Amino acid sequence: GAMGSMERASLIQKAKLAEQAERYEDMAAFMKGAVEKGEELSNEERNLLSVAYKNVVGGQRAAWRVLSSIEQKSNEEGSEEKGPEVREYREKVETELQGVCDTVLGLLDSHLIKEAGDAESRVFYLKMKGDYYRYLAEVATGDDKKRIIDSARSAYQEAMDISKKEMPPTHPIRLGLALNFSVFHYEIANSPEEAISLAKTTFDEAMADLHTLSEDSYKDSTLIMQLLRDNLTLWT
Amino acid sequence: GAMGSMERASLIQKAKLAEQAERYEDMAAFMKGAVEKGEELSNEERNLLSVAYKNVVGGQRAAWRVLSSIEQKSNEEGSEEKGPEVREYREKVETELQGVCDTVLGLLDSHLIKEAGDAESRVFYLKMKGDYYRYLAEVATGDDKKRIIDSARSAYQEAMDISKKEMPPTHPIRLGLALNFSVFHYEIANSPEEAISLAKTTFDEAMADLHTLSEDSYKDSTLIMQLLRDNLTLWT
Amino acid sequence: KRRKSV
Amino acid sequence: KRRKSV
Ligand SMILES: COC[C@H]1CC[C@@H]2/C1=C\[C@]1(C)C(=C(C(C)C)C[C@@H]1O)[C@@H](O)[C@H](O)[C@@H]2C
Ligand SMILES: COC[C@H]1CC[C@@H]2/C1=C\[C@]1(C)C(=C(C(C)C)C[C@@H]1O)[C@@H](O)[C@H](O)[C@@H]2C
Ligand SMILES: [Mg+2]
Ligand SMILES: [Mg+2]
Ligand SMILES: [Mg+2]
Ligand SMILES: [Mg+2]
Ligand SMILES: [Mg+2]
Ligand SMILES: [Mg+2]
Repeated sequence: GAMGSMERASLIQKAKLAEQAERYEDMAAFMKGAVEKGEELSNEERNLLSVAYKNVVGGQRAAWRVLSSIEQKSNEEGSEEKGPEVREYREKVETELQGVCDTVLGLLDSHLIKEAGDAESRVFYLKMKGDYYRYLAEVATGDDKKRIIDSARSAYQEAMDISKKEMPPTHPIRLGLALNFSVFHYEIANSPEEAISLAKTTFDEAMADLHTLSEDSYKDSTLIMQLLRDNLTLWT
Repeated sequence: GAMGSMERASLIQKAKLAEQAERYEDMAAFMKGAVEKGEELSNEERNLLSVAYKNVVGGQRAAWRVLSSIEQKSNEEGSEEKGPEVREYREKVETELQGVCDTVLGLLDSHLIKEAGDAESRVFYLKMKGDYYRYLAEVATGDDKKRIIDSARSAYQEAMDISKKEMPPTHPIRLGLALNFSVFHYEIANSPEEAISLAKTTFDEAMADLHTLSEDSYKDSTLIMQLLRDNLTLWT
Repeated sequence: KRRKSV
Repeated sequence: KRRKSV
């Protein structure tokens, strides 16, 4: 609504400025306004959208984890009762986090996914849909936790299936999707074996395709492959 | 208004949590709610108030400087006209920054300053009043710029005069006030000589009083004295 | 220290 | 690089 009176190109130009200023909340609002213009996003605009919310939500997740750890320590045997403040403030941060995830999932469903027919757009948006359901799952504790997890799984799975059919094993989006789906396996779905196998198979298949790349594509793919390697090193 | 229904102690407890979570906007709102309770602040609560707004406004200032630099480069001979977006977005950031400064100056005037009778509270609040008028001055360009600067100067000057009469030369608040008043001289009032003399005299007078301190007070004072030294090194 | 995502 | 304030 709020960015309704600004030109699409102006909102894009301003998202890039807000990125430069590390003003990620602003960046995210500008890109939400740009999506709400109703036109499809270019590659670079998809990247701006994803970086804006990634940073916003990444700050909320880190805060929620600081607060969750405090809360847990207060619930330990021998801890002094300090009343409801930690739980209230964790719940506040948690609610704001869920609101951001719902807003991104809303933009995806209305109407980015349905108009995305190329592999690179459609896999990109489905990966984001898996990511934001995953951030939901990180804080979920009630009746819907299983459905949240399975919505993350299903979105990552359809992205995987398209990426396997339509993209080279070294494509950065294919590689980043597999990195995140492997994290989902490891710490959300309690399947560390699947997490490891996925990261390993993904890394190995990318290695064998490096030879097809220019030096700049090489750089782009190996950057992500290292994050796969970092996880395998941590997990094994 | 917004924190009106929360207990003072709860708002304090939550400001400390938000600090831990690096959620400085939240921290600042909680401490604003605590001040609005109408009771005087303790030493530790004054520190929470000042750290919250310092961080909030420090993020806005850094963003404004990134945007101001871009704006200036766009106004250079041979630059391509990219329309009004940079100036609009700088103005947005600038307006939000001015709103934060006005909110802090409002809390000081209503009614922290007038009830602060001890040196340590009154110098602390007057220093903050000089700081927030100084942040105002950093972005001021119109009819009131001279009055803004002089309001910063006057607040720092009354803090200096009280601190000189009532506090030891090594007191951290006396030292931090002098550091900031010397920065004001250097980059706001265009008086680099006064800036240097103030930082030098302040450092030297603190050195000669170190001998009166415990090891923990020594640590506290020398920490600030190093920031005075860093500025003298940069400026000379 | 913390696993990577992107 | 940048002058200090506190
Ligand atoms: C939807 O998930 C997007 C996520 C999948 C992998 C990666 C993503 C995001 C951003 C935009 C990029 C990188 C780096 C690897 C540079 C981190 C950035 O956040 C792009 O440059 C990559 O080409 C690629 C699209
Ligand atoms: C109103 O201006 C407050 C500013 C003046 C000097 C310093 C200030 C802030 C904070 C709260 C402190 C430090 C450090 C030096 C640790 C940085 C923190 O921002 C306190 O520990 C110091 O005792 C002292 C009050
Ligand atoms: Mg238009
Ligand atoms: Mg006890
Ligand atoms: Mg289409
Ligand atoms: Mg009460
Ligand atoms: Mg030209
Ligand atoms: Mg009093």
